Amino acid sequence: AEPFAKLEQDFGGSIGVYAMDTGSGATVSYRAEERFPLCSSFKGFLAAAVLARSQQQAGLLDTPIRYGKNALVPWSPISEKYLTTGMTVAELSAAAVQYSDNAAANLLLKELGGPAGLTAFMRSIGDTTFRLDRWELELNSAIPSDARDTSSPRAVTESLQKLTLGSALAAPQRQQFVDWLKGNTTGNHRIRAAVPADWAVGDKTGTCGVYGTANDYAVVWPTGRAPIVLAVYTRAPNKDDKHSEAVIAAAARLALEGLGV
Amino acid sequence: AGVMTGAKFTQIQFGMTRQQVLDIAGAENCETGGSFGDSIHCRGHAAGDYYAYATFGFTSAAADAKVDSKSQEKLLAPSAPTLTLAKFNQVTVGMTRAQVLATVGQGSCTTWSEYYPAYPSTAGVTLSLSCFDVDGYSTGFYRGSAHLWFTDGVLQGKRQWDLV
Repeated sequence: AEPFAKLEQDFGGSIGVYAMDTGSGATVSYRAEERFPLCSSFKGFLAAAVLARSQQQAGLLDTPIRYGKNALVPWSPISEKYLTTGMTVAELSAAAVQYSDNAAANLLLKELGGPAGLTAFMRSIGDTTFRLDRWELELNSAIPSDARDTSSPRAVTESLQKLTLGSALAAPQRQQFVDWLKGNTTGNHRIRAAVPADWAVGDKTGTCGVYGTANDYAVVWPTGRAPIVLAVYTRAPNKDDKHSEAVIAAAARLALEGLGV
Repeated sequence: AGVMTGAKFTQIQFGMTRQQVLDIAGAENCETGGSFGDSIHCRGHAAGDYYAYATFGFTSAAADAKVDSKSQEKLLAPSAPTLTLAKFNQVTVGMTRAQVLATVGQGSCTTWSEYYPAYPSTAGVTLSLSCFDVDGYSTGFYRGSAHLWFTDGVLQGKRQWDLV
């Protein structure tokens, strides 16, 4: 607790942490009930919602999606390149999770009935906190005290555990979600920076770009132990406060230390 | 030799081979296969929720294939960003590249993507410009930008974010 307060003071903002050891049931909690902007971290849950829907819509993942240049938004590395041929729902999902591809995430939101559709899926797994209200890129505004496009560190972690380790997805879909998170490319300086190199990690990052607001959540499999699931979110009071990946990694170290890992 | 850079992006030319691209970008910065298929994707430093990057497309999967497509975000800075919501609104479908540049500002834009589907022929060339207002290019988090896209040098459409 005292360490978290010191870290967030140095940062110049607020840090939100929740971590659970799925073996012992132990937890670590700091501002775990407070709302933080989701930023691009919503994209992991979006992929999970797509997976769940495939359980009731045969052939969904294989469905080719065509789009033109009007569908492009900044930060769309994969979707920009496949413009001329389109991409499948699966390829869009991989891009959104592993490269934080913006246009891909919007295309998938459209498949699921928009931000409200994603929110309704999260309510269906028992998450009463999560809300997505807007699309990329507008959802990144991160205005202090604005509840739009936010969740809490505990709600993120609880939902992540249900989807990756629990029964919220059928087995094949659940493994696919884990595989996507394990292949994320954007998280090397966050939770992954806090753990020994031999521990497997799947994660999804978010970065709003204003108000010191960024985050990461992850399932971590320490050598010889049950998985740990955790979320680390930050925010700050000034629009021009910059986020800090090092602060996210530091809070992650405190969390794991707190579970005795 | 460090990460991918705008200088390296500019050094790479349409027509180069896979090996020439890797030799310039630095192979440790690049990936192929997977989400990228037979294109080569090269990373710079962290920005947005990802990285400044380049992507190079090739005429085929063949080893002797040639670069027919160059894309980047956050590798190249606009020389003099002066785009405004008002200038954006004056851009019209059917304009030439020259007409667009005069309207949004001669130094407002960088090339987001440039593709030659008939390479080496320039017939059917498609181009996306990323254009910025005075403080629009930053961190990768833009304070007002636009996407202007062309086919055969003629504006096909436009979109903006946060312009004023």
